[PDB]
Amino acid sequence: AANALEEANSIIEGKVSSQLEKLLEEIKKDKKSTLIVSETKLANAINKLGLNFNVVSDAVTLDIYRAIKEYLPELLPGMSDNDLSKMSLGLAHSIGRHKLKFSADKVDVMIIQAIALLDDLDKELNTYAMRCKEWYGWHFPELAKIVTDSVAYARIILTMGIRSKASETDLSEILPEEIEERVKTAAEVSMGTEITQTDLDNINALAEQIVEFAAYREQLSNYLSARMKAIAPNLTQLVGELVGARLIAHSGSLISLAKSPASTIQILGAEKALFRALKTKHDTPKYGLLYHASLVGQATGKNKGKIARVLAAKAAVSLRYDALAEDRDDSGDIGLESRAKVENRLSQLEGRDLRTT
Amino acid sequence: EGTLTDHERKYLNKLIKRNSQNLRSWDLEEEVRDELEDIQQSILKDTVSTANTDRSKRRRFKRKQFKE
Amino acid sequence: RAVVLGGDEKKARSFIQKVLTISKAKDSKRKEQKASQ
Amino acid sequence: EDEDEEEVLAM
Amino acid sequence: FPELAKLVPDNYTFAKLVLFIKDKASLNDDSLHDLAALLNEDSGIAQRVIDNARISMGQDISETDMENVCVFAQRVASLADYRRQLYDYLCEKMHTVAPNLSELIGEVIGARLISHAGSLTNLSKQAASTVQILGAEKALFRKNKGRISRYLANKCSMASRIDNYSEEPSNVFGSVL
Amino acid sequence: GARGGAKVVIEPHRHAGVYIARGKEDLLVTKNMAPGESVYGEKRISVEEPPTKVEYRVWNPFRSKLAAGIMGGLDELFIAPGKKVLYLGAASGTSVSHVSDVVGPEGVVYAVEFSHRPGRELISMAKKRPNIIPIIEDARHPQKYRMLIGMVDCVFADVAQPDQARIIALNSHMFLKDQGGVVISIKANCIDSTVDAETVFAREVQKLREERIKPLEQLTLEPYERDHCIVVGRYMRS
Amino acid sequence: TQDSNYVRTLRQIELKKLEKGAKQLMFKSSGNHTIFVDSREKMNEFTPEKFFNTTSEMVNRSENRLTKDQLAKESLDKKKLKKFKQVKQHLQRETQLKQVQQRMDAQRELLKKGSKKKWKKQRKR
RNA sequence: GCGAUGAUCACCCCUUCUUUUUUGAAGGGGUGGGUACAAAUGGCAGUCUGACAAGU
Repeated sequence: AANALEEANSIIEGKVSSQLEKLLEEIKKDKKSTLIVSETKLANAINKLGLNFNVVSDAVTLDIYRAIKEYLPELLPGMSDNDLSKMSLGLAHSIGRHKLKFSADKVDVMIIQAIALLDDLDKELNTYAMRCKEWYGWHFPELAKIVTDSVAYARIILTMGIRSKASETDLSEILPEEIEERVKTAAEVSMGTEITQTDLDNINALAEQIVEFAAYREQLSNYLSARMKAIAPNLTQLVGELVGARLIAHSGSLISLAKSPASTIQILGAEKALFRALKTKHDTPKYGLLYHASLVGQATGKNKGKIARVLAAKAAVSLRYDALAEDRDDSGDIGLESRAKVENRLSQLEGRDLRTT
Repeated sequence: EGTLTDHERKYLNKLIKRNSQNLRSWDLEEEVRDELEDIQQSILKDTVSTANTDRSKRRRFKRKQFKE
Repeated sequence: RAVVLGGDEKKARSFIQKVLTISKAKDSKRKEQKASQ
Repeated sequence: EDEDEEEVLAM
Repeated sequence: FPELAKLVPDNYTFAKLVLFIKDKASLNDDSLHDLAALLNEDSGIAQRVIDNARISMGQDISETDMENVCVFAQRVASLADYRRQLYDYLCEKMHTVAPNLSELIGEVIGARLISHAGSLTNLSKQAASTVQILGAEKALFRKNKGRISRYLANKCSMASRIDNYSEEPSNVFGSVL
Repeated sequence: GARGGAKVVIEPHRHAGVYIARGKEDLLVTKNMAPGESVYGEKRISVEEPPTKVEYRVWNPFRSKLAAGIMGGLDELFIAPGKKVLYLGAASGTSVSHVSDVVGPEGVVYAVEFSHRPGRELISMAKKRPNIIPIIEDARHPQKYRMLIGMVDCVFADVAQPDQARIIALNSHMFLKDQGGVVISIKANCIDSTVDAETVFAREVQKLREERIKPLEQLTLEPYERDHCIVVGRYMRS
Repeated sequence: TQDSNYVRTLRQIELKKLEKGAKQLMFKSSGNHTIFVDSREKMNEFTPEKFFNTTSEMVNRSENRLTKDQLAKESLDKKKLKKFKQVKQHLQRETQLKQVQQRMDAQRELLKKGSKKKWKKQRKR
C-alpha cells in the first residue's frame, strides 16, 4: 500500500514514477511507437524522459480508456472485480488520509478512549483490592486498618505470605518504620486462622494482579499525558493533562469543545447543579469541571470564582488554537503566554486586601 | 410473454382492485386531510420562513432595474 | 410562583392534592365524632 | 410549596 | 486493522494474534506459517489475514499506541490464565470441603448454592423447600421437570448436611444419593 | 409522533431499496447497512425477522435533497441495488450513507468531496460502510482521481457551484456508462440570484443537452426547500 | 413572578421539542413537476397513466405512486390530527415564551446604567 | 417388586342425492411476562449573566 500511495500520488501530481520509468524502459526496444496517455500532464512528463515514443493525449483516446476501464476486470486475468474494489477502497483511504495531512499522533479519539479506560481501571483495581482485603483478611484481618493503600496491601502479601513470616520478613521498602512494626506486633496477637499453601498460592496470584494493575495504570496515566501534550499542547500547560482530557471527553471531540464558548467551558461539569438552579431561581455553579485545575486551587475565597471565569476564557483561546490551527507547532506557546496573563491576574487579585488598612 | 388470456387479464385486474383497496385504509380518508393540510402549512411557514427570501428577490430586482 | 410543568409531574401534583383532601376529610370527620362523645 | 405554585401553559 | 476483528471472533484468540501481528504491514510467508500455527488453518483465517492485511482500511497507530495494545492484550491473557488456575482451585477445595454436595450436582453449581445461602452452615440449616427456591433465580437445580428439581433439591439438602457437621466428609454417600 | 417504543409497519416503496414505515405516520426508510448506530443521529426502526434483528434508518427529506425528491414523486431514480454510483459534493455521510444503503453491499458509492473539514467526517463514516469509497478531490478536475473510479451506472451531484454543469459533463464523459443515469440537484441562488429560479433551471437544461445528456424529468423540492429542484437525465453518447 | 434565566431555559426546551416533533411529522410534497418530451406528437399523446404505468388514483398520490404491475380508523386518524396540534402549541408556547423574554430583556436593558436621553450617543469607557 | 431419608397438589393460532325401503352414500408456532450482562450520537436533557472594576 505504501508503494501504491507514493505511486498513486505521482500520477496525481503528474510526475513519472520510478516504477513507471522502468516499465516504460522495458518496451524501449520498439522503435517509433506511439504512446497513448490519459492525461496531457503525464504525457508531457513522459515526453521529457527522452523515450523514443510519440506520446499522444487527445479527446479521442478517452473512448479507448472508456472501453478499457469498463472491461478492465476481465482484461486483467487473475484478479476479480471484488479484489479491485477492495484494492481501490484501500488506496482511497490511504490517499484520503494524506491530503488531510492526517498524523497518527494527532487523533483525539484516543484521549476520550484512554480517560474512559483510566476510570474503568480504577474501578476494577479497586474491586479486586477489597476482595484481597477480606480474603487475606481471613488469615490476618487487621492489615486493612493499618495499611489503607491497595498496592501496599498487596505487596505485603507478596513479601510475606503467612503471619509467621512477619518476625523475619522486612517491610521497609513498602511501609515506613512505625507502620512496619505495627503489622509485626499485630501478626503474633493476630485474630486470623492459618491457611494452606494451596490457599496461599492463589491469594499471591491475586496480589500479583493488584501490583501489576497498579503498574499498568501508571503507564496509561503517563500515556494520557503523552497524547494530551501532542494533540492539544496549549491546554496541557494552562489547565493540565487530567482536567484537559476530561474537558475534551465531556464534549466528545476536540472540535466540539472548541466551538463551545468560554462560559460553557467554565461550567461543563456541573449541569445537574446548573439546570437545577436555573429552574428553581437559585444561584448557579461557577466552577464546573475546572475546579480541579491547579490555578483555581491557588486562588482563595471569592477569588477562586473570578479565576475560573478568567481561566475558562483563556482555555477557549488556547483550545481553539489547538483545534483549528492548520500548522500548529507542538510547543504550547499560546498556552504558555496565556498562563502568565492568568498568573498576573491571580497575583493582583490575590494582592488585593478586602479589609481596610 | 404477453400471452394473457381474457380470464388472465381479469384475475390480475381483480388483484389491482384488491391490492389498491387495501392501501386506501393506509392512505386515510379525505376529511382528516382537510384539517391536517391546514395545520401542515402553518407549521411549515414558521419553520421554513422564506418571507425574507421572497422579499430579498424583490429588493435585488428593484435595485437592479433602471429608474427613470 | 409560576412554573410550567411536564406531564409526569402534574400527575404527581394532582394526586398529592387528592391525598390531602382525603386526609383532611378523614381527619376532619374524626374530630366531631369524638367531640360529639 | 406546591400550593404556592400555579401552573401555566397547560398541556 | 478493523477486518481482523471480523475474521477471528474469539476474543481470547484475538489477543495473541494481535500480540503476534502487531503491524499488519509485516507480512511474510514464515509469519503466515507462524500465525497458521496459532489455532488451525481449517477456518482459513491464516490466508485471509495475509490477504486482508495487504488490502485493509485500518489506519496505522503510533508505535506507542501499538505498545499499549499488546501490553493491554497481554493483560487479557494473564487474567484468563489465572481464571483457569482458580477454577481448578475451586474444584479441588470444593471436593475437600463439600464432597457429597459436589458429586451430586457439581463443584461450580455447589459453589453457587453455598454462596447463595452465605455459608455451608446456613445451607444445611434451611429446610428442603427453602433450598429449592434458593437456587430458583439462576435455575441451579434445573410439571415433570419441576418434580425432578424438587426431588434434587431435597437430595442436595441432605448432601449439604453430610458435608457440614462432618469433620472429614467423604463422597461415599454423595455417590449413592 | 413516531416515538421510540412505537410499532410501525414497514412496506416497500416503488423504488428498489427504499421502504415506507407505515403506522400513525409515513416515514421514508432505508435498510441500515451498519446496524446498531446512526450516522447523523437519525431515528432507526428495528424489526425482527426469522430470529435475526434487521435495522433500518429514517430518511429526513429536509436534510437530504434526494429524499425530498422521493417525497416529490420522481418517476425514475437510477440509484438501485447492484449499481455503482458517483456522488459528487459528498459533504458528509448525511445523504451518502442513505445512498450507500440503497445500492447495498453488492453496490458501491463513489463519494467526492473537496473541503477538508467535512472530508474527515466523511472518511470516519466510510469506515463503517465498506462499499463507500471516499474520494477527497476537486470534482472540477476528474483526471486527478482517475485512479480510483471505474464506470458508474448513475452520477449524482449536489455540488452548489455556479459552474456545476462543467463538473457534471467532465465526470460523466470519463466515467458514466452509455445510457447511464444523471441526476443533479440545482440551486438557483448559487448560479444566478438576479434572475428568477425558473429561468435558471431552464438555462441548466440547455447545458445538459449541449453535453449530450438527455433530460428526463424535473422536480422542485418545496415545501422541503425553496428555489431548488432535481433534474433527471440520461447520458446518450451516440 | 419569574426571572429571565428560567424563561430562557423553558423556551429552549420547546425549541428542540419542536424540532424533534416536526421531524417525526410527515408532510406532503408541494413541488412542481415537469416532463421533457421529444416531439409534439409524443407530447400530445402523453398521459400520466402511461408515463408512470399507474392508475388514476396512483397518479394523484405523488409520494407513493406504485406502478400497476407492482399492484398486481376514525380514532387512528383522529390521533393523527392531534399530533400535528401538539407540535402546533409547542409553536404557540414557544412564541409566547419568546414574547415574555424581550419584555424581561427590555426592562433589564432599561435598568442598565446609560445616558437614556431613547439612548444618547455615548461611547462607554 | 413405592412414600415423613417426603406421596400428592399467562394469552392466541344439518345440506344434497338415493331406496322394494323406516334405505344407503357425499359434504407445532406466535404473543406476554421474570432474572442477569452488554450497547445506543435513544429519553428525561435545556449548557450561567455580560460592562464596568480598582486607585488618588
